[PDB]
Amino acid sequence: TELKIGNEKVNSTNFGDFAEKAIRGINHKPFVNSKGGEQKITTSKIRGILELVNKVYNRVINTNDVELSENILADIAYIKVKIAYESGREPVVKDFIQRTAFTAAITDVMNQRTRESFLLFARYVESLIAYFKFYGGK
Amino acid sequence: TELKIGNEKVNSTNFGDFAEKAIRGINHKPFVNSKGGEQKITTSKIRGILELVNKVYNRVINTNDVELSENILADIAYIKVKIAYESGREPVVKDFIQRTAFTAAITDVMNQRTRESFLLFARYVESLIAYFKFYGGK
Amino acid sequence: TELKIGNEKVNSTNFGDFAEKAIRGINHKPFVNSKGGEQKITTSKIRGILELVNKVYNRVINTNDVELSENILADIAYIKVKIAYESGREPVVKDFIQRTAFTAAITDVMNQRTRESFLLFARYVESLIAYFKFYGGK
Amino acid sequence: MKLVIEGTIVLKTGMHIGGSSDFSAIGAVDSPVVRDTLTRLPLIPGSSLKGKMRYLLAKELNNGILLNEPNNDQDEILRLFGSSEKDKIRRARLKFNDIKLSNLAELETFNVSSTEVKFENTINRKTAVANPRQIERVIAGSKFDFEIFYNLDDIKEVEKDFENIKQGFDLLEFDYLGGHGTRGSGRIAFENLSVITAVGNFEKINTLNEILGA
Amino acid sequence: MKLVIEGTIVLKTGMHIGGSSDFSAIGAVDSPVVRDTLTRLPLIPGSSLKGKMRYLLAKELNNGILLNEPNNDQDEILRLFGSSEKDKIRRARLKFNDIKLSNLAELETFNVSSTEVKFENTINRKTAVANPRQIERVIAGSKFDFEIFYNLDDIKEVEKDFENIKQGFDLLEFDYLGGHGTRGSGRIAFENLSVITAVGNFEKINTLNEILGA
Amino acid sequence: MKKTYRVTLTALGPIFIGGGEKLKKYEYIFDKQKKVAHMIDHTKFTKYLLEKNLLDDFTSRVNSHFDLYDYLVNKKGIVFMPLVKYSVPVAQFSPPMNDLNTFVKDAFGRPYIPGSSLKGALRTAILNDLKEDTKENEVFAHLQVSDSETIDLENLKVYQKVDYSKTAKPLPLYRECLKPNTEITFTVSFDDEYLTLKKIQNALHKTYQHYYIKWLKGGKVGETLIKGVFALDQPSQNQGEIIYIGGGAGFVSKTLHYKSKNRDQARNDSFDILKQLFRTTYSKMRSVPDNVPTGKHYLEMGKARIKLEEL
RNA sequence: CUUCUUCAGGUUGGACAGCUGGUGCUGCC
Repeated sequence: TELKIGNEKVNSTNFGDFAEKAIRGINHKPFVNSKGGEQKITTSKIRGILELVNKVYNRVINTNDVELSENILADIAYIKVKIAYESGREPVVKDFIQRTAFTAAITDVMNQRTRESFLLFARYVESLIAYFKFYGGK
Repeated sequence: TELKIGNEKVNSTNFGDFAEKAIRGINHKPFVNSKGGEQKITTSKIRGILELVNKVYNRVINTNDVELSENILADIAYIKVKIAYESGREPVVKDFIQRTAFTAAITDVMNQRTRESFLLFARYVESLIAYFKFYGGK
Repeated sequence: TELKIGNEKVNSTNFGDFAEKAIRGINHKPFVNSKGGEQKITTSKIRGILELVNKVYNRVINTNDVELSENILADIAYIKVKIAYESGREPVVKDFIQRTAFTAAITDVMNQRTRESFLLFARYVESLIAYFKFYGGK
Repeated sequence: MKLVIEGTIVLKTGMHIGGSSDFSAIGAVDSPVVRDTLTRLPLIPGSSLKGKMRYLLAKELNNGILLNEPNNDQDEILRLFGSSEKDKIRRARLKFNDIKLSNLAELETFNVSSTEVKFENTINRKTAVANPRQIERVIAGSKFDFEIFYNLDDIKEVEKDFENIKQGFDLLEFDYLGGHGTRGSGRIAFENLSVITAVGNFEKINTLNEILGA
Repeated sequence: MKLVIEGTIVLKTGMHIGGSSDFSAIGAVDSPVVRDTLTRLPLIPGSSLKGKMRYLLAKELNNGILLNEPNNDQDEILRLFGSSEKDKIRRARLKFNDIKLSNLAELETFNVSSTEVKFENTINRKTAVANPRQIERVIAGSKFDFEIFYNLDDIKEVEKDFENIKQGFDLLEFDYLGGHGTRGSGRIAFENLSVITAVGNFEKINTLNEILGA
Repeated sequence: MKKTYRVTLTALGPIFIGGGEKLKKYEYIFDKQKKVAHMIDHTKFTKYLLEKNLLDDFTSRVNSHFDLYDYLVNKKGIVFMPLVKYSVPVAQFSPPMNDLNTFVKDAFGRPYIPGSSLKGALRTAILNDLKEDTKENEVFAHLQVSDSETIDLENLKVYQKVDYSKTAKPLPLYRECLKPNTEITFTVSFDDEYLTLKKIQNALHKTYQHYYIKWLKGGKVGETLIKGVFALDQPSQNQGEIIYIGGGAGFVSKTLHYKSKNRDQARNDSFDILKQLFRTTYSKMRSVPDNVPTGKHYLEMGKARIKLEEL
């Protein structure tokens, strides 16, 4: 219930505000391309990241178990691997992950292993997508 | 009481009058889209707002704590995140969310962190939907 | 659920971290060749290896079996044949395979003969490649 | 005297019964299935099963047509499902129950959960653009053990009551239960239909089984 | 009544229908098929069949001009498929069901799986860059045995309904069922088409078969 | 309104299209005694290995080469028939099998040309008009191209790829192909409103002319005319019934700008666009002919014909 | 001994939203 986004602990009530801060910071000061250009992360890529989070959240949510089992933690480690792959492929995705603590959040969930920790992580990612849609637009 | 809105203050006695004023302001001068307007929000789009609020009202209506619990506060923050997200999807929803200052009321509820504040906010939203009814329809 | 590559490999909280540290150890000390080090083994050698592992994985996923059939075991044997040939082609593939214990993982999944170990090993190899792209490039 | 009608409801296709109480994320599910709040186990509400069975049976028994109000159905439906008419109140001889799924251990043997996610969409015939949804759905092969209470009031017309009970069950078998049935979902089957005495013993209880199993 | 429209659909070229909710791997498959959760068998969603049939029948019954809202179609389409038009809400006569793969035995003897993975390309005449994808397609040579229930609201509206159903099935023959159908995938053929009554017997049901089995 | 014009594929030339790749002779036999080649199945091979040497021992003996023509009958002395599915004769005109290409084949062994491959081919054919409608055009997004149908199994014949530039030097990559005089059929239908029979006839005629009279004659006469002639008949002007179906034939069929320009101008634009690709300068894209068993006949890999009939 | 391993859009949209019936009667000063 106490995520560790970056250097600031994230509780169960400031996920929306901190995700809004993350999106506004990226929107105000965006990533600079290698070839002297400006671009953001597309809605398709963040939607794919949310889908990845939705794959595991759809099975976690239909439970009352306090701690996630080994299969859920395996899927979370796999999602972290895919996060690393996306970061290594497109530098804008790496920038989006690094400006947030999406890797640090997934590592905190992996270390906590509790159901409520991943529930807060899903809330935070959902709010990131929400404030991308609100601020970035379409 | 003490529910800030942005330009005025709705106390526990003054939610219905403000809701009717906001609905009249909505009914007057409908929204302007790309094609000069002009359609108004649907009953099954303020639906979503109403069940979103009720999904916490049902859990707070039956209790006796003066201050809302960390689980209720998290769900109110999630309502704020959701209403931010869905406003970016449709503009005819965003004018409803802005002209009727939902976000300021939600933020004040999250700042007061009291049961009566959220009850007043829910009463305001319910009166808002009730007043959208009997003026429009469909 | 449990793999042996020399360092008590586990499905949960273990495959991604260990693949990442193997990739880092590869990159920390670049391979030594004649007469200059840092051969920079491209994705072309890493893919193809991934392609064989993933075609076997494609045939495995649509099979709900605790144990792998003899066809899948022969596919893993052909995987080992391809890896041995590719390593024999140039020494940098030998270094990549030996340091990441690809052959050890193949032998361990050949000994265990269960779908769980094969999916763990495929997940592990995908972790290797994802972290290679994350900490490397091209 | 009172009788208990046991039996199992087996899903043939995915079955979705709506009703939503909390926390529908923005990329995961848009219509969850009704679940037992404590155990999180999906259930078939007795209201929905009773309503669908009553609709099908009332339509079948009347003329094949059914446009009336529930308190003006046929006398068999009125006496078996109840009637709230002012001067003519029929007390229901059936008490449906909420039906939780029973073979969760059997499902876990197959390394699956009891619910799936179904991805649908609608295609606007103007622009051919798709609008995706995400329906939670209880997987086919799920089994729901049920119990219906029959209040044995009239000792003689119990046989006709049970023939109509079996007829309604069979109407459900060639129809759907809950949710988007016409679009593939909702198919069910009935098995192990057995009536037993709640307390004591009933003279025609071996007859009531053979008019339930056949 | 409860006429039951049975048959079999066979794929001539590999058909793709999505809706998986599993982790796509780095190089394994970028888009798998929709399958049953319990049996892991490829699935044809009765919603997909119903939607494609409604599109194809509606467009051919609208002089090749389909532009309206689904609830704003001709009367026959609504009375077969349903509509929530405000006053005269029409119940769908056709009850499609999620169609599961049937001929796994012959495929197993053929040493083949029910699905294959195809690599095609995303190449460009311009600066030479290709974006390879991985489409999982149900093997051509797959049989899906279906059962579509039917409601006989009026005896006048049975032969027209069934000839329209047959022509809707035969319009799918010169078309696909779903997925990347514009690019050589999804060709389907219907065989063993027929109909039977669920309960009892129906007069002139052979007229339905002579316009549905031929 | 949509109509049905059944079309066939008399693939008079051998075909190649990509669906995958395979490495050196580690699972296929390239014999040289009676000049035949072989490709293995899977399940029978698995059972054979199960009733023979262990899989790890099989693996531990690869040091490149590992040729399967001198091992299965010499180091094992057993019949190769249980491990062949589409065995195929080979005749070449001499640099050994460096690597082998795989035509795309569905799960039942059989070869076919998938959908969207014919869509790319018909894009480079019928897109002679404009160069803007590549995503939203109804000429394909309202067309319904289908897969190819059965391609025969007894018509497989391995062929050598050769060079045309003033010498017939063999090239390292070989490939099994489909022998000539084989007939394939389709069921490809289309509408009339936005793909008209007179329009398609005009399109095929104009593309055929702009290929033959404009480009092909200059290439044939530019470097060598006697190289093709052993026969090199190449029937022509027959209502435009020539299709370069498949691949491994040339870069002209990939880039479509020389059907609406002048020879010097089209070659100038081609030079401008190919300066960004590869570091070798060349006047034109040299051909890759083959040899058929002997009559030294050079034929471009991937020919076909077009014909339309009702129903 | 090469060259990308998927990219870009739609993430639910409308329709109904609680109706009918009872509604303190009897016993005591």
